[PDB]
Amino acid sequence: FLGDGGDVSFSTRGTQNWTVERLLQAHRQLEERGYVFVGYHGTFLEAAQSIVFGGVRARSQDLDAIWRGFYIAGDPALAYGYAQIRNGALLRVYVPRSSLPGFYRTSLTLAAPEAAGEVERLIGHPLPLRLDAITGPEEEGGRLETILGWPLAERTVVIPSAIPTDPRNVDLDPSSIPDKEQAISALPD
Amino acid sequence: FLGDGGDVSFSTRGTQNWTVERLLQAHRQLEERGYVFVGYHGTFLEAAQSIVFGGVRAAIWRGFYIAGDPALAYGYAQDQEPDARGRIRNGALLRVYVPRSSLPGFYRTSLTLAAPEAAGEVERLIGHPLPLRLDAITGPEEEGGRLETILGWPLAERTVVIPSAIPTDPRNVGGDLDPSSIPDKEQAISALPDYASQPGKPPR
Amino acid sequence: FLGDGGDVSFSTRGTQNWTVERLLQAHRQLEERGYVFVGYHGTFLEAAQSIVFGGVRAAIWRGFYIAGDPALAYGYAQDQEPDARGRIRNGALLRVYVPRSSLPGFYRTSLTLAAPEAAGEVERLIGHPLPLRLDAITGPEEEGGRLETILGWPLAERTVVIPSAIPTDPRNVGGDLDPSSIPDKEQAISALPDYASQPGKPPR
Amino acid sequence: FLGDGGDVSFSTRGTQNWTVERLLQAHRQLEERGYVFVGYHGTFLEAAQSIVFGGVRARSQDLDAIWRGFYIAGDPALAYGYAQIRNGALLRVYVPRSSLPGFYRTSLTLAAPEAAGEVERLIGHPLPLRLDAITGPEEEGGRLETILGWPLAERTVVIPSAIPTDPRNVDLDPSSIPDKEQAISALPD
Ligand SMILES: Nc1ncnc2c1ncn2[C@@H]1O[C@H](COP(=O)(O)O)[C@@H](O)[C@H]1O
Ligand SMILES: Nc1ncnc2c1ncn2[C@@H]1O[C@H](COP(=O)(O)O)[C@@H](O)[C@H]1O
Ligand SMILES: NC(=O)c1cccnc1
Ligand SMILES: NC(=O)c1cccnc1
Ligand SMILES: NC(=O)c1cccnc1
Ligand SMILES: NC(=O)c1cccnc1
Repeated sequence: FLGDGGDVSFSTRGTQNWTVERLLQAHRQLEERGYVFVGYHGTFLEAAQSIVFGGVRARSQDLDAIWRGFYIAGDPALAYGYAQIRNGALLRVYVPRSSLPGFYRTSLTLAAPEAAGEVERLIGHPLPLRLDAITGPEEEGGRLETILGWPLAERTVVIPSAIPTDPRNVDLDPSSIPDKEQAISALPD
Repeated sequence: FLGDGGDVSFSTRGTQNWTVERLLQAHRQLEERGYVFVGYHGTFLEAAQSIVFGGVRAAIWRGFYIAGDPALAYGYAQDQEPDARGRIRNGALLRVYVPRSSLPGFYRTSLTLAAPEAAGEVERLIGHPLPLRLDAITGPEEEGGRLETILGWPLAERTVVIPSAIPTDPRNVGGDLDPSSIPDKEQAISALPDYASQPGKPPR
Repeated sequence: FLGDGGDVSFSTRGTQNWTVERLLQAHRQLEERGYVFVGYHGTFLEAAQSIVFGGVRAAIWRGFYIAGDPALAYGYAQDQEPDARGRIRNGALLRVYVPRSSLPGFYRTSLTLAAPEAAGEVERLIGHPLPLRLDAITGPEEEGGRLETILGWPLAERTVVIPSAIPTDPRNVGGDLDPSSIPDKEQAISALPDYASQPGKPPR
Repeated sequence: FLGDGGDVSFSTRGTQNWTVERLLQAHRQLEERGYVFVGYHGTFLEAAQSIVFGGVRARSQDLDAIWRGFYIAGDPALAYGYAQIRNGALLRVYVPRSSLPGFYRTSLTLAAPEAAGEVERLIGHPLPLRLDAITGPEEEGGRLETILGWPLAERTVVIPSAIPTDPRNVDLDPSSIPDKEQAISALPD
């Protein structure tokens, strides 16, 4: 999914060997196989390492936590809110375009007790999310953050973003987001 | 993924807590969410148990093999060697599901994937050098005539596999599949998609 | 052969007086008498009408072609040339039945019947030089990957063919088969027999 | 179905190029394809010609005659009762071994009004016979003659018998029936 070229490597120095060029190619390949970008996921260096080269996996703990899921965000401004004291990495998250019917939206804010009831009505099954995703407001850096049920989360293809992080700003600077990626990043649900 | 109730388990006598009625529910639920069935996969009890509750985790031809015809998958639904305890007992058939959106990367050839020219023919449809990525290729099995499908590992690790309601016979390990032993309701829900035999033309 | 009631007829809009319910009855009746389903056959309205009410009447490869996968037979369920009146309109799919006792003469190869070595390979299973007599051979279609079956004329003229409940689309002549358009109840009754891939060993 | 060798030809002189040898081979082939011998059918020369080289076909007339069928008989003694004034031929009739479940037997004699009701009970549908066959007594040269519904009749494979006919005896002489064929000719139903 990386395309070709060198070895993508996360560093505080910056994601090694990753160009918006590479981005456009690996995005086009995914689009040709039915995948659609649903937002960003900001995390720290070795966690980025794991996800990209190992895949999104759940944690054999807390199996029944009601709001368990993999969080992402439409605007990297919000995603950017996540990274290590010492500098993280931003990733773009893809799902097959077919699962989009299972993405719901609510105005209540997620992971709060009064949203549980409403969210189960949308999802049509008691939580936690299974192959669903739910978006509701409650970001800060912007409203709107999305939770992916882990079964969906683990079947997404994840790749580095071209938006970089700064060891001085640990919010997000507009000027740093490549305009080519600005284009790639429109949203479905 | 597996519906309403009891905890499913793989036994030489049958899959515990699975019934066709439960399969119908599981299937509807997966369809309701964008999944389409593309075949059966046959294995031994242990591989079955973990794939179903651990998922499909992973050479030019490296991939995961499935089969649209349960009869072909049923030939692998057994221990092929005595195991730890010296047994060779039946296995189970699993049903494999992938997103409907992925269907454009499923091709079909009349070459046996062994045929000298298979590779370039497969790369020609796939559109990139081998291994299969989020692709799949269905062709006849050499020496048999039946069609076997190989999913590329990237695609395979992203499937949803649930148990089949078709039982393997323990009083007949190695046996052929009695067609009458397939539940009509399972037969009814197992049509397959039309794979492309010509290369991938770019989406809209 | 075709069940209870009305007189069946082939129309561009559909087969008149055929319903899945009627197909279930016809099928049960044929099964009750030793017939087993081995495939679909697609043609134009006129050939359809007469085969169904006149029977299958008749080179190394001379035979009657059928297909287990309705999608493949559906590609021939149309006029391939304008006809007398300059039309090219849809056709019909028929379901072909043969006696269960004849199944021992049904073989399977991974060679395309076109392949240079197909002939001897086919004669090797069949057990006599070509043409197929009361035999049949199923192999991949060249250029496609799907399996096509050829019954030998002697066998073919002794089949029982009834209408399928799968409609061909008149607003889409040449179209591919929407899988959803197959009645589940027809899908449910269309499993196929296991053909031999090894030569005929003599009966008891 | 003739095997190989020359050209089988019916003649008052006798069936040209047909040996019990040929018979055994063409019988073994049929047996290897699931066919089973159900009796004989005696008819005249050009009718034998038609059936063997053209196939058993019905006649587009009398479509609803209640007792319509193709008659055969277990013993050629009875079948022998049929041939032209001027000399016929005997044929052996084969059906797939799977249709045998649809062969019924009654004690009443067929093609008589009191058998209609009973026969429909056996056959399980109003006459005429469809893919059924019904055997009942009423031969003379022996009892027992069998009627084949035409749909079954037309899907039988028919071949010459080795028992010949005599232009002096137009009954059947025991001595004339080859003992090899005597063996081939056991009966199912
Ligand atoms: N391989 C992984 N798959 C998914 N999330 C992971 C993984 N490795 C690191 N992470 C991070 O772990 C958090 C997810 O774990 P959980 O605490 O169960 O939500 C997020 O911060 C992820 O960025
Ligand atoms: N090709 C034919 N198929 C069946 N029976 C025929 C045929 N040609 C001659 N026959 C004779 O015709 C009688 C059958 O015709 P039907 O009068 O309708 O019973 C029998 O004597 C048959 O021997
Ligand atoms: N960890 C993240 O990137 C994230 C993004 C949005 C909402 N919650 C968490
Ligand atoms: N294990 C299987 O079901 C199988 C099917 C087709 C080819 N190879 C293996
Ligand atoms: N007419 C048909 O259905 C057909 C099927 C397979 C091969 N050739 C023709
Ligand atoms: N025509 C015949 O050979 C025949 C044989 C037995 C009973 N009725 C007719």
